[PDB]
Amino acid sequence: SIAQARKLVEQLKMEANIDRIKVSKAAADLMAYCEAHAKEDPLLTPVPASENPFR
Amino acid sequence: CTLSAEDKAAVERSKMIDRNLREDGEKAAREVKLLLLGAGESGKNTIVKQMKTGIVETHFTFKDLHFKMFDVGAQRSERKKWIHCFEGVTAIIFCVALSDYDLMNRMHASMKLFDSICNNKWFTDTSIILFLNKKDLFEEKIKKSPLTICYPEYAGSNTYEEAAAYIQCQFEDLNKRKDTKEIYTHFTCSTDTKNVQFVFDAVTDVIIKNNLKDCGLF
Amino acid sequence: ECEYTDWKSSGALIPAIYMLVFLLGTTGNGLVLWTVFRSRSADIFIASLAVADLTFVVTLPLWATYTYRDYDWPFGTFFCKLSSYLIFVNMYASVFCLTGLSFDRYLAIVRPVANARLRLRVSGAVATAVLWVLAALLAMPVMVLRTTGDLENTTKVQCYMDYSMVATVSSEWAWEVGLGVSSTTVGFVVPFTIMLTCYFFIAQTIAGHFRKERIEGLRKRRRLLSIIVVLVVTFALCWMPYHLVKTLYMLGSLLHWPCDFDLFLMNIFPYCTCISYVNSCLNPFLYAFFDPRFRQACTSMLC
Amino acid sequence: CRPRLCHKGPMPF
Amino acid sequence: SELDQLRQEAEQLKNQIRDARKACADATLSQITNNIDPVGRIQMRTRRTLRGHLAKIYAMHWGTDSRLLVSASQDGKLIIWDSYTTNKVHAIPLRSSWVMTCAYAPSGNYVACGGLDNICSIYNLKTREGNVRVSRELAGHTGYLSCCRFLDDNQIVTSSGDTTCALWDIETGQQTTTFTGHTGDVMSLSLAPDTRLFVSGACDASAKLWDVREGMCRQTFTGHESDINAICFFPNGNAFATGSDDATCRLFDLRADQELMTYSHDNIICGITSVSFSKSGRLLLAGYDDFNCNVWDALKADRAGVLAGHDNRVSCLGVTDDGMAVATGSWDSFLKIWN
Amino acid sequence: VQLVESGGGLVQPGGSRKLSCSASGFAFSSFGMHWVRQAPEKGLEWVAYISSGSGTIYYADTVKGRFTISRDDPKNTLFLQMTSLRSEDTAMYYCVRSIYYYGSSPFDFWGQGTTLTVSSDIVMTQATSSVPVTPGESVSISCRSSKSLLHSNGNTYLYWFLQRPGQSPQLLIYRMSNLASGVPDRFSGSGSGTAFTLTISRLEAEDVGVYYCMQHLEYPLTFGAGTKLEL
Repeated sequence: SIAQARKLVEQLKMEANIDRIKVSKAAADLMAYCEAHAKEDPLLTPVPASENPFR
Repeated sequence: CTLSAEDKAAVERSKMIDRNLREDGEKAAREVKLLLLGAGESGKNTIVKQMKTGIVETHFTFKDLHFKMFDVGAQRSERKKWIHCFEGVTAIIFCVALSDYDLMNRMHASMKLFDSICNNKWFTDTSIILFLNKKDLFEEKIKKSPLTICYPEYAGSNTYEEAAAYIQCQFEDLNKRKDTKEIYTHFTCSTDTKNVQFVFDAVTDVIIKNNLKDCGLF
Repeated sequence: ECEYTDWKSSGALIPAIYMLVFLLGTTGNGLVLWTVFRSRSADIFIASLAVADLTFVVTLPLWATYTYRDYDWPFGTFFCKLSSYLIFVNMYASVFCLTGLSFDRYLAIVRPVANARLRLRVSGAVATAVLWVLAALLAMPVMVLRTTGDLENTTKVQCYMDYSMVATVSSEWAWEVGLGVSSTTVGFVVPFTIMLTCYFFIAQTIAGHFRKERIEGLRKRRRLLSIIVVLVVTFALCWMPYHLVKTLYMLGSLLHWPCDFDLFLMNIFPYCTCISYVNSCLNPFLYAFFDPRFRQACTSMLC
Repeated sequence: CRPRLCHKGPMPF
Repeated sequence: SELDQLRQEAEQLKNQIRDARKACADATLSQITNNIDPVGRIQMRTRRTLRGHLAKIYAMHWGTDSRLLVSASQDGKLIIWDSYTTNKVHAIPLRSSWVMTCAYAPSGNYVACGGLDNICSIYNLKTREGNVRVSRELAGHTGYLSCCRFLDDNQIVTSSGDTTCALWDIETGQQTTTFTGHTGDVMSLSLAPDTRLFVSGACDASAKLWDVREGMCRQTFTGHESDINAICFFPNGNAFATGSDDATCRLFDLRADQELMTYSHDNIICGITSVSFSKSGRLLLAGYDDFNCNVWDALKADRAGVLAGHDNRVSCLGVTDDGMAVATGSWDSFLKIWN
Repeated sequence: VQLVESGGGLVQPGGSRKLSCSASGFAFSSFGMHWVRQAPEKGLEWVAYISSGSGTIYYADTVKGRFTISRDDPKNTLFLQMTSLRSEDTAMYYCVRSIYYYGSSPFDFWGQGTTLTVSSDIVMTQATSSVPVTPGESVSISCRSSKSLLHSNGNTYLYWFLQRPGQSPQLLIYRMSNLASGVPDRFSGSGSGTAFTLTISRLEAEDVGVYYCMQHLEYPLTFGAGTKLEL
């Protein structure tokens, strides 16, 4: 009991001391990554039949 | 036509693989698959001995029919996560110890596992072969202990026949699909060499009835 | 001798019954096909049987018109040959698919472990290919002999088997009776015997394995034995009048019926044929929609 | 025709 | 005695982690991406149907060439397919037939599979004898294998119904690291694109981020109401998506340590079996128990499209590494390639 | 992996002979098998092919109707039954195993050989026959094809083999650019579709032999005349 409970509190002390950025910055990064790669995405931008191996 | 030489050879290899896959499928479809379930300390091992660390498979042949039996005890994981793997076994063999009525009570826990398995969504059309084990010990203890220790609403003769028939009825009552799956019940001992015959007869019945359905005869 | 006349009401009833069985057969077996193809074993036998019965009845308006015009066929020789060929091919294929169901059910039900290999080798698509080629061959005499002609005693065109393609006038009766008796044997006596045998053994098994003590087994017992009897009785009732009247009438050319019997046979024959067309209207409900799963498929799709 | 029922119906024999 | 302050400290620590997380939620993702633009309608065709399995397909994995894929079925077969031609390259008979997962090695030389036998078997695809053979049998899990992924030719990570994950040395057959901390069965793993992290989703409605070299659990993500069946990293490795029995997909950020989006619809009630992202991360694909795969706008939480065409449960998904195609494997025993 | 040929020897013209190839150390029934022959001072000539599973058989035009290739899979044995033997059948006969699937390496193991002494084809041109070399230096061997070996599927079906003075041929490169398993990185292949090059980076003493280009686009398989490297 003591072992598992101390194991929990120490894992929480390690999980609580991390650097967190705001959701707006993370959302902006996901938005920027999806914009930088939109043209290389063939399920988003269906390619011509000439460039499609699954004709 | 428009393939290269190596392309045609690859197509030929693929079609030989297809042949082998069809032959193995035809060989697998002629086999009987049994899921073997049971409670804690119920007589599964003796049943396995008669029939003969994840899943344990047992193979045996009896009267021109091939059997595969899967003991899934020791699989200490949430059943709801893998129990759908066995949707399609021919039948479920459920072992119960008859001496457990006077030892939650082992009999009530066995009834709850049986009720959980029988009415599971993955086993709506799956017949059950219920093996009532340790009937010797049951007839010894039933003379020294009434069945009321686990069925207080029971009233009847403290003889082996009466109490065992009552308990078989108590188990068959837990089936809530009585017009979809059957329950086959056999009382066994550690010495009964007719258990594989009972399994074979029940499985022949299951096959005949699956084929009645699948021939449209329903 | 005696005069051979039609009951007046026949030229008015027979076209009505032909168009009626055309409607019922076409809609029933079109529903069956729309379900099978636009959604288990027997599905290949049900599909073949539905195609056979639908094409059996689908060309009947031409013979309804041929009858309502007092046997004057305004459709050419090609359509005598084609209609008559399809009506005969699909007679055979109906009966052969029913026998195939009986046999596949025998192999699946009676001793299922022992006849598994055999059910693979000789049932499924093998049986359907064989019955379709055998039905297509056995019905060629009508593709080669059925012609339009005009008995100038009428000024009317009528499909008829001439037999002077193959025989002299003094040997035409041998051809008529040989082809008739061959058709009767191959089309009724052998397939009926097989269906009867297979269903006897399936019925022994069903009566032995569904114990009448538990009530659900009792219900299924009655339900399965009932339908088995009804399948057999329907085949006999629908197909035996036609074959028996045909046989008696042709045997009356070798014998001498009192010609009252002959007029009765000659006149009751169209209705025996119209009865045989009712099997093609009843088969969807005896075979395909007897299965509640298939019914609910069809209805949930419709509804 | 030889039979009377060769015509009069779809079934030739 | 000390147990009391121990639970006090755990409870205050959970409160404090939540307070830190609330501090960072300054604007929801739905507000930032509201004016970016819609993906319109995503419409995909079946290009290939892969036929040959005879039971429920449980798992599938693309090779890194984006042409070969390995499929695991409970007929006791692994089939390696050439997806361009539909040819079968290899059919591999499994010693145990209750396979639940399969993996293609990134070099193409190896394949792994496991399941109810509690073993991860490694299969050498490029022998001098011309046949596929077992090269290892990684034993040591005490529950079923639910997922496995190669890091190298010699390393692999496995998740198990015994609530653990493990790193293996394939050559010596030993567990190099064990990853304990989940309290339910672990159902799924996703490796980071740099493979220095991985994320697991257990039958405790939580997901965890693990350090592969250190063996410690860095972050715990909650929010699902039911068992997490599937998990997938976002293409850049700073986020990942989960799929649960509660009929929901959720997007989690690593550096904000929060849930950023929920993907749900009132007319979707069934659980999710698999998830994966398109090459840019714009689309999230999800397989369902209702036989469909829905396509989500990952930035706006819209249903952008459906992939319909399976007759049983869609059990497994995969987008190629070049993003050209999606494969769907199903309980109806077919694989389909979409585009 | 081992392939042992037997059944050779001195024969009279018009007679018959059966060559046998005993396989051991590999899944014999998964591989298609070839017979290739080499006349006393000439290059490699393809003779016959039997498929894995015996469903496909090809013969060269010069042996068709006289030679019959056959396979015994339970016994791991390949046969070549030759009839109406002519003096132009004097060759050492090789047994070559060959497996075909996506990414496979066909023509990768050759047997030791058996000697038989009798008392619209694609032309592969290796314009050079002989090349003088010094170890540690680079060298390029060229081959050109009568017809383009690039297929619409994107593969260029050109193979490079090396035959050291006393041994059976060895596969170096398959499909024009892929290095065979066990071959050092000093070997590279490149080419166009009708013109091809095998480049050796730094020669070593074990790199002296005859190099043959083979096309695998259409049957009958045709070889180059071979380029010989002299140190």
